Amino acid sequence: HFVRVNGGHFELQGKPYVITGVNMWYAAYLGAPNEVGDRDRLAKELDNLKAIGVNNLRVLAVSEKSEINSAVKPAVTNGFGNYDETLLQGLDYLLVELAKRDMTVVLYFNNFWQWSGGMTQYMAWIEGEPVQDPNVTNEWEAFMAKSASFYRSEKAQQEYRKTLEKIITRVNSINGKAYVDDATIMSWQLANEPRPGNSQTTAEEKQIYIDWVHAAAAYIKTLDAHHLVSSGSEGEMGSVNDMQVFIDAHATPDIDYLTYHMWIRNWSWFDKTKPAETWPSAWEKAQNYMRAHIDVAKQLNKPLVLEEFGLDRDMGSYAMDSTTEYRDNYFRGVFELMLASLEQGEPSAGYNIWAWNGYGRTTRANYWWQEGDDFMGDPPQEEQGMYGVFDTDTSTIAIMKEFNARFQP
Repeated sequence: HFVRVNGGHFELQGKPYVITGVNMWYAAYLGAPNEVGDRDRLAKELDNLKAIGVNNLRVLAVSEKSEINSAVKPAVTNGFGNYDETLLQGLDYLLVELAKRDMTVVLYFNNFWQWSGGMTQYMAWIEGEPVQDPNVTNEWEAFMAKSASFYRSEKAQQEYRKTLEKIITRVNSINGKAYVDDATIMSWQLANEPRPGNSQTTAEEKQIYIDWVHAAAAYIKTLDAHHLVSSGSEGEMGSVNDMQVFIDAHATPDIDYLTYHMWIRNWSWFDKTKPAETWPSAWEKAQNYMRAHIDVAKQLNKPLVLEEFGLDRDMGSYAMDSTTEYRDNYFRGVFELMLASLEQGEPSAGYNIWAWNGYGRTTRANYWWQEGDDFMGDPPQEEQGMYGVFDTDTSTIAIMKEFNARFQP
């Protein structure tokens, strides 16, 4: 019983399936059997998530070893081809745990950004030069150009396909299931937020990006003809603000469904220090972004998942006891509009909040993750508490539970 696509919606055993999800990048890490893992916590997190109506996690499948202090440590890939089999047993365990609970997972295999190593880490290994952490340089245009250089590197593509092959052809070491046979996996996903480059991307670079999405999705389908494939794109914003790049990249049959993300604070629509003043304008831009991507989903006749979206705590606090009124009202507005869209038969096929902190805790004064600290939905490139929902965020969890039930057929 795999998750399938039929037009603008997902089906499971021929019944509509709607994604009522969270991002939990570290869920497979939690499954590791060694000191990196926390299997007791993983079971408790999944129990709590299931109790609040979550059916789907979006999870990082692979990381690349990094020496920067904005990235997960340890890594799955300790230089090209040097995979940590003990950490892969954590993915095996996560898949067993999700199956017990009738939850699914979307697994992404790379990262535009630095927090799992990702595309810039590929390039650093190839060139024998260290990664420039954009949290240190504040040189984001240069970072995005460097990350997109990955698509043009034949060596990087060979290693990336090596990595896709290593996971897709895996046998679950616990239950013996081939990954290609495991219905717990909803989708393979090319990367987290792949973009074509920076704001100065050329027409040739846009075409390289489009061709990369097509060829990578085709390659996965050679290994696995039946799991869904998605890109992990943010949408228009992840397409150098060119909706035609989004359309062209995702028009291939091998992309089964569409993704979009929304980052109203990172995109400068919302100012976390002036929330009352900036929310009205930010909400106008968000509702327009949602309609623009629902309209593209109708044109391509594919489901659309808002698989990553979040908002700061009130006044940008990282503290657990800070209020989340702006986040909660944003989530309400998104869920109201998306539920209306689903009622009207449009390809709105659900969501994954960014992100789930659950029982994870920091005791770092500066909220900055260090190796050995609890993993949170906020990865190591962001303060622990920036975007994640803690178990104690009662107001937010009530909204999630309410709408998770309303979105279920």
